[PDB]
Amino acid sequence: VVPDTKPSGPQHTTKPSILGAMEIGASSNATPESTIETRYVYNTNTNAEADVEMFLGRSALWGKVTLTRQYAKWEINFQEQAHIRKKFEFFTYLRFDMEVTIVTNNKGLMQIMFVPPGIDHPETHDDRKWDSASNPSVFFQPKSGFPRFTIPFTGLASAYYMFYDGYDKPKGSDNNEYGIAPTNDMGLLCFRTLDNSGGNDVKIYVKPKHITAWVPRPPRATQYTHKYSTNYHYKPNSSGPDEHVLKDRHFIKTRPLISSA
Amino acid sequence: LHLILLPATGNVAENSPPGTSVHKFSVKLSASLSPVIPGFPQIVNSNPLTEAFRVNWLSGTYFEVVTTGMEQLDFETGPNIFDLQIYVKDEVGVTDLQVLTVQVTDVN
Amino acid sequence: GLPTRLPSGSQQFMTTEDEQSPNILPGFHPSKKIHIPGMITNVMHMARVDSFIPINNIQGEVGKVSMYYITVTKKTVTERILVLPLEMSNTLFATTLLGEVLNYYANWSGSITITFMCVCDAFSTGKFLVAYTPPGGKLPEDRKQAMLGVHIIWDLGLQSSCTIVVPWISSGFYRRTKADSFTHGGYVSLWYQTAFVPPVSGGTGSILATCSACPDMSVRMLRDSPMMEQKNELQ
Amino acid sequence: GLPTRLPSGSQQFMTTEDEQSPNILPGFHPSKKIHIPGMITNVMHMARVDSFIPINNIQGEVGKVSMYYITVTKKTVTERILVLPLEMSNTLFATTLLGEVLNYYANWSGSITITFMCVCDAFSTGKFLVAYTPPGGKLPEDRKQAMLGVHIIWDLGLQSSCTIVVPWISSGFYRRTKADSFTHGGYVSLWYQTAFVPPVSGGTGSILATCSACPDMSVRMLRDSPMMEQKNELQ
Amino acid sequence: GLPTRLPSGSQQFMTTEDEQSPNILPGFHPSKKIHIPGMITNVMHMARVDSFIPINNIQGEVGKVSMYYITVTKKTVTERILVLPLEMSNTLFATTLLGEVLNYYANWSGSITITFMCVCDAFSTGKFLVAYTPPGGKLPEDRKQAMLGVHIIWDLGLQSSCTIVVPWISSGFYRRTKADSFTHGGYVSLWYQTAFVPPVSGGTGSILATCSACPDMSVRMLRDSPMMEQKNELQ
Amino acid sequence: NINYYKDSASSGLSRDPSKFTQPLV
Amino acid sequence: NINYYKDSASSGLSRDPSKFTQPLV
Amino acid sequence: NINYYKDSASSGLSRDPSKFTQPLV
Ligand SMILES: [Ca+2]
Ligand SMILES: [Ca+2]
Repeated sequence: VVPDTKPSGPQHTTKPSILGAMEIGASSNATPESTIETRYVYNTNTNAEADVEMFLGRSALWGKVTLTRQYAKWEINFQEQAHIRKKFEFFTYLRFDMEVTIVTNNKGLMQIMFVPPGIDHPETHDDRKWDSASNPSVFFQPKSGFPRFTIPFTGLASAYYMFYDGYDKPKGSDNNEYGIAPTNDMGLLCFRTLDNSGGNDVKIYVKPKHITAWVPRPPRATQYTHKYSTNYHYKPNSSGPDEHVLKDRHFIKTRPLISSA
Repeated sequence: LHLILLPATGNVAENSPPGTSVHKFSVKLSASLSPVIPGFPQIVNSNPLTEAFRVNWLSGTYFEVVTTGMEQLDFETGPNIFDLQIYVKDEVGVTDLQVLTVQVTDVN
Repeated sequence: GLPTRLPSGSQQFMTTEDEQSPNILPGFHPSKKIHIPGMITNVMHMARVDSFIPINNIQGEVGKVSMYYITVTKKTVTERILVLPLEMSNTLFATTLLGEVLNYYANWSGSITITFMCVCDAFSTGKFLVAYTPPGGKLPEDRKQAMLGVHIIWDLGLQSSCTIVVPWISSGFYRRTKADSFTHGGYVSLWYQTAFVPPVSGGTGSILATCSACPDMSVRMLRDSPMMEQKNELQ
Repeated sequence: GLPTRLPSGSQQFMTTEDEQSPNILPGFHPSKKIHIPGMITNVMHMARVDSFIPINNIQGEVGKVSMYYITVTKKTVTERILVLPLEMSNTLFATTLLGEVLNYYANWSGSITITFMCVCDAFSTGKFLVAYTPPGGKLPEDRKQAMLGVHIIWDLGLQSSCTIVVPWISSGFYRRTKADSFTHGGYVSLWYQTAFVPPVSGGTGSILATCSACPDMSVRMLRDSPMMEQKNELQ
Repeated sequence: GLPTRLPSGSQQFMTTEDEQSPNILPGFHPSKKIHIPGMITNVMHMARVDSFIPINNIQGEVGKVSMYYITVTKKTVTERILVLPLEMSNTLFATTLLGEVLNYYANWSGSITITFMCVCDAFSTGKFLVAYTPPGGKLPEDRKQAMLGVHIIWDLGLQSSCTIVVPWISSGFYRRTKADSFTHGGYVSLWYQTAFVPPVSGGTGSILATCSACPDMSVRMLRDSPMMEQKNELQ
Repeated sequence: NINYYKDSASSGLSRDPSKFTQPLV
Repeated sequence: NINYYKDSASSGLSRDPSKFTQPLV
Repeated sequence: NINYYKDSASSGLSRDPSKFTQPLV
C-alpha cells in the first residue's frame, strides 16, 4: 500500500525540504509534510493495478487476418496495433511468456499451425506442409470454445528487444536492417479452415504473462507510421503534388493563452 | 489586456531583407472593447540593445514584428539572440509587457 | 460422474481474466535470465520521475523546444505568469511521464510535485509565489486571492529549483483523470512575489517546470489511453 | 453440482499437448520387454557421434563417394584448402548426424567438434592450420588473417586425425539453425601450415572431415525438418 | 480425465441463484469504507417504524395532506368512526412503510402495532374503543359486537397517542399479502367509548393513525411489488 | 467455501433496529 | 494454487523506486 | 499425478551416451 500521511505542525527549519535542484538528475523527495501542515490519514490505497504484470497482462489484440481462400498467415508481432505497441515501448527490454487466444467468426473446423522459425510455412490450404510431424498444431471448432496456448519466452537473449540501436550485418553490407526486425522472430501462425461455413475474420488476442520489464523509456508522443521502424513523419498523400510534405501526428494540444487556463 | 502568443520565440534569417517577418501575435481587448492606443504596441527594451525589430500592424487587431533594416543581422559576429519586450496599452490604460525572444539563424 | 454445473461466465473469453493455458512447445527451456540494470516493476515508478511540463503550449511553440519554458522580465505590477490547471487530461500534464502514466487509469488519488526552475544568469534574482487553488475555488486573477490557497514563495540564488507539493485536497477518495466539474483538481498559478530583477534593464529569465508523483499517489481502473491514436494500418 | 468453468483452450486439440486418453482394448497385456542392446534415450546422443561432412559437395561429386574428401598436394604458397561455414542449415553440416538432428530444432547452443583425417601413405607428412573465425568476422583469405582466430595446427604422423573444438562464441544464448546474418556462426577454414609433402613429386593426400556435438551442446524449439520433402503420395 | 456429469439445471441462468463470477478489472482497489451513520441491514427495520396510515382515503382527500386524519365530534350515540381492514394489499396499509415492505413478500406472519393520535386542544378529552375483530368474524356494526374481540379503551389527556397491538391470530403459519377470504386478517375498528367532548359545542378533534411491525413479524417469498408500475420508458 | 477466482469481489452473496424506532437521547 | 498443466510457463499472472528519481552516488 | 483411467497405457508422456561415441573394449 501507499504510505500514510504523517502529521506535521508549523516548522521553522534552516534546511529547506523544498528547495532542491533540477540539475542533479534526481527527482524530489518532497512530501506534503514539507509544504503544509498535514494531519494523519490512513491510506489503504494500492498501486496493484499499476505493476507491469497488471499493466501489460491484459490480452491485447496483436494482429488481425482475413482468410482469403480458406487460408490466413500472420507473423507474430506486437507491431501492427498501436495501443499495445505504445505500452510495450514504455520499456526497452521485456521478457514475457505469451498466451495466444484466437477469436474467429468462422463456423466450422479450423487449424492453427505455429510454424517455428527457420522452415517453410504452408503457402495455402490443402498444401502438403500442413501434414507435419513436429510443427505444433492446434485443431479446434470455433463454436463451443476459443483456442488458447502459451508460447513461452523464445528469445535468444535474456529479453526481447523493444528497441535495438544496431544492425544485423557489418559496415560494408547493403541490405542492413536497423531495429528489432532481425533480433527476434516469434514464428508465425498459419490458419486454415477444413470447412467452409462461417466468416473469414480471425483476431489474435495475445496476453503477456510472467513479465519482467528492464529499462523504462518515454511514452511515445506521436502516431506510428510503419512497423519495426519507429518513424513518425507521416506521408499522407502520395499522388497529389503536395506529396513530399510530412505530417507530425502528435498529441500536444494548444491553449489560447498561458496564465489564463 | 493580454498579448496573445507572446511568451514566444521568433526566427529571422541571417542576411534578412529590411521588412521581413519575425513573429505574428495578437492582443485580446480585456472584455471592455477599449482599443489599443495607435502608437502601441511598442518595443521598450531589448536584451543587449537593438533596433530593426519594429512592430507593425497587420489588418485587424493582429500585429507583427518586422526587421526595419536599420541594423543588420550578422550571425558570424554578434549578437545572435535578442529578447525584445512588447508593450501593448489600451485607451483606458491597462498595460501588458511581454517578451519576444528573437533568434538569428545561420545562412550558409 | 461427479456432478458439476457450468454457471454463467464459464464459456466466455474475457480479456482481463487470469487463467492457465496449455503450454505449446513443451520441454522448451528458455534462455537464462541475466542481471540487466534498471528493472522496473511498477509503472508508478515511471510516474514518480520529474518530467518537463510543456508550459508554453501555444500555437506557435508546439513542435519546438521553446514550448517548455516561459520568459519572465522585470515588471512593476504583479502579473499572473503561468496557470497549470490540475488536470491529468490537460495537455500540460498528460504529455509528461506522470500524466501519460495516469492517463491509462480512470481514477487517481495523491499529491503532485511541481518543480519550477529558472534558467538565467548568476546575477538575476527574483521571488515568485506559486499558489495552488484547491478544488471549488475560482482561478484567482489577483495575488491577494491566490495567496489564500496552498502557496510557496521561492527566492532565486545558488539553486535554481523549487518544488511546490500540490497536496491531495478532495471530497472523494479518487479524482477522475478526464477532468470534469465535479472532481476538478484546482489550479496551480505562478505569480511574481516581488519581481524578477536581472542585471540589465531588458534582461530575461526562462522558467521551466517539471511534475512528478508523490509517494502516496495511487491509480485504479486501467483503461485505454487518449494519448494514442491509430488511423492508418501499420504495414 | 460443483461449479466449474471451461476457459479458453479447453475444447481444443493441440498436437503437442500432454493428455491422458481412454485405453481402447482394456485388459490387454503387452508382450514382455527384453534387453535389446543399444537403447537410445536422447537424440543428442545420436548428434554426438562423429559423422562425415560432405566437404566436396560440388556439382560433379554429389551422388558419389568422392564428395567426402578433398585432395591435397605439395604447393609452394599457402592456399585456403577448404571452408566450412558454421551453419546447421548449410548442406555440409545438415546432412550429417549432428546437423540432421539439429535441423529439427529452431535454436542450438554449444560447441562443435570437427575432426579432420588425412588418408595418405605412411610417408606423406604435413602441417595444416585449421582456423575458426568467430561470428562477425569476414572469411579470412589470408593465413595471417586466419591465425588471429580460434585455430589449431596439426602435424601428420602415426595418427591421421585431429580435432578442432569450435567453441561456443556468441552474443545471444542460442544460435538459429537456419543461418542468418544476425546469428551467423562464423567459418571454419583449413589452411596449409607448412605444406603437404608426399614421398613423390606428384603425390596426393585425401583429407576427410567428421563433425559431432560437444557435451555442452543444447537444442530447443523442435520444428519440422527442411531435410525431408513429400511431393508424391506413398502408395 | 475425471468423470463428470452435467445434470439438469447446469447451463441455466436463474436470476435468484448465488454463483461466483470472474472479476472484471482485476487489481482494482475500491475506495475505503467510512462510518456513515444509519446503516440498515434488514428491511424489516424499515417496516418496524411507525408510519402514518392514510385513513381518510376518499375520492376528494387523496392527493392532499388531509387524507391522514379523520375528524371526530361530540355525538350522542356511539358511531363506528373508522375501519381499517387488516390487509397488506389494502391501500390503507400498503402505502405505509410496513405495508410497502410487506408488499414485496407473498406471505407475512406477525403482529401489527397501530397507534392512534388525536390532535385537538388541551381541553378536549374522550374515550375511544379500538377493536380488532379476529379472522372469520364479520365487521361488527355495533359496539357490543366489537367489544367481544381484541380491543383497547384509551382516554385522552396528557398524551395523545395509544397503541393497539393487533395480535397474530391465524389458522395457518403465514398470512397472504394479497388478501383473500381464506387468509383474511380481520378488521380494526375505532369506536366512541364514551364520547369526544371538546371545550365548545361544535369543537372537533383530528385522529391520525400510524402502523408498524412487532418484533415477532416475519416475511417470506420475495416477489414483485404491486406498488410500482412502469408504462412509459424512462429516457 | 472455496473462492474459485481468488478475489474478494468475485465471491457470492455475503451475510440492531434501535437506530430507527427509538432514536432518542 | 494448483498448476493444472505441470509447467511453469502454463501458469497465470505472477506477482524500489530509487534506481530512478535518485540515481546519485 | 492422478491416473484418471486406471490403466498404465492410458497415461501421458513418461520420462548414457557411451554405448555410442566410445564403443570400445
Ligand atoms: Ca554570413
Ligand atoms: Ca554563417
